[PDB]
Amino acid sequence: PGVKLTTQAYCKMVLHGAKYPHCAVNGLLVAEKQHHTLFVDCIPLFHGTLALAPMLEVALTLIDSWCKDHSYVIAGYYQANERVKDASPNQVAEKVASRIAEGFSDTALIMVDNTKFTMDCVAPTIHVYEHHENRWRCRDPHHDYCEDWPEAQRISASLLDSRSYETLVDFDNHLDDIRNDWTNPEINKAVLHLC
Amino acid sequence: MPADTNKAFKTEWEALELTDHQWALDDVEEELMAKDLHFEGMFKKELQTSIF
Amino acid sequence: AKVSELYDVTWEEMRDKMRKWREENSRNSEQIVEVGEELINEYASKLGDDIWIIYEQVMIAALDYGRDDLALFCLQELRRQFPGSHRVKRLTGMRFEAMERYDDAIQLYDRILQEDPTNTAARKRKIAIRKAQGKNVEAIRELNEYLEQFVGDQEAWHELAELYINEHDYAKAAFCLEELMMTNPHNHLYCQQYAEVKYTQGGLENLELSRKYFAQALKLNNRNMRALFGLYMSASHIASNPKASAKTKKDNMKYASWAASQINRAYQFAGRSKKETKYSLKAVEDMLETLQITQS
Amino acid sequence: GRRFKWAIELSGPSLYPVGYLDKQVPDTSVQETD
Repeated sequence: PGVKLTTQAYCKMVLHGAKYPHCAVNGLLVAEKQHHTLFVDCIPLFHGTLALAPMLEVALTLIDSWCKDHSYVIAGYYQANERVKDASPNQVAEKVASRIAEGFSDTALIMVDNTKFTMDCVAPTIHVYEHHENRWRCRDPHHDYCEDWPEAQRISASLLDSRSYETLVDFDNHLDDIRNDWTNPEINKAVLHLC
Repeated sequence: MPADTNKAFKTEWEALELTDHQWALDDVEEELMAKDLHFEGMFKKELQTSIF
Repeated sequence: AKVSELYDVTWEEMRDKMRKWREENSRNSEQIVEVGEELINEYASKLGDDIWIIYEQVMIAALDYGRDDLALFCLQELRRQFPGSHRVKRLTGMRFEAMERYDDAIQLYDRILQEDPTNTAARKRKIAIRKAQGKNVEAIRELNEYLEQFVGDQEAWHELAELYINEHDYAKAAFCLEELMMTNPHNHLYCQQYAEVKYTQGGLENLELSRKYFAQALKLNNRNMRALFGLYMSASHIASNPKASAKTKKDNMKYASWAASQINRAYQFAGRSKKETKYSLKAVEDMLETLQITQS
Repeated sequence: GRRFKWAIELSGPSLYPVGYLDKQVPDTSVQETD
């Protein structure tokens, strides 16, 4: 089963990682339920301590309420480590992956690397882990998960060059300040306009 | 200024034995029946500031 | 916006903003260095005492951001006036650690300890060197050693709690947060973190303890919605468990229903701000209705 | 329980801390009034 994702979600993930480069970041990809797995968009969950179930329950239940409003389904959950020389999945990541795999039959664990994380990204710089309820832990050697690569580079370079990524909002900022949303409307407008 | 460390140690040892325990947290019912209007309070005044 | 921002400011406001940033100890190295080097080339006249702290802050930010040239530029200026100063030695050791050859930084810290026996900063930096060099267990042991030798620093307690969070040790982090809350009882943030830590532990008695701790800090600030959400789910979980009494479960349902109404009012008062807030109000409304039906 | 659906369960696998104590040692009762 191939894994395909739109440039919008990848830009969201990279941008959320850029927002907090000193702490670990967390995100949740969303697909469409109706063999290849297509990802629609991602939402950033939390940042910082990143070892708490209480707020995770709130966030995941809110996302579930969201997915039953516009007829969506939670695809998978992605996590980046704090240390640069760290590319191994933590226990919380596997627990969340199993929790999402109970419902959906296709949950990929996305790992953002840190060693190949610069302004001029080469290309893939994503680790796709394929986890289950059993002891199956395999990561794909190298495949193509993005649709158009040169256009993706142009938009990513424009987004990272121009300092317009301070507006990205997380679920924690929603609790701290109700006013900011969490769908990132301006980011969607920019991804549509740049194309 | 611990002039006599041992004597101060003993004095604090007996002072900590004298003091009792009264959990001031056990009274949570006062907040139970109340009103929440201050969170409406600066929420009005938290709109007015934008993001730099 | 860069030229526009640089136009509608004065050096006084910029210095005051930098002082406020120092007070709030935020992580904005990009903006700190952006306003740091700008006032070093525009004014560069007076406020020596302030500009020394500014030099140290700017170099600290540059060590984080991308620029060792300005770091060394400020290092020479700091060394020019005070030839023997242990703070500059610590800063140089931190930059050396950032670059390469951690062992010479360790040797510099050892010499600093040899000169001044009471140097908490050097020991903390060594503890951080072994946090990232080796495993976190040895760093935990050394942090405990320094904390035992002092038992003075709250930052050490919070760092120990943070390091114990990654090891899934809520028993020791419980004591850490209890001690850190005892000194500061008016800070509801530590109470909220302690309530979350106790909730993650599990158990009906721990659930009740976390619920009461959530409700205590809920009246000190009276706005934090994380604590109110945690209290509502604690009440719901108490209701879920079969091991409960009738009247306790009853009052727990009242607590949850009251928190639900407070959520509804909080989200309805945000609906007049924008025009997209009605949809989020709807979303939380379906969430609360589903949870209410499931509880009832 | 299935009622809560999303419920993440977190488990936990020389006595240096002075405070964290292995033995609970309850049963303290002091009554001194002079």
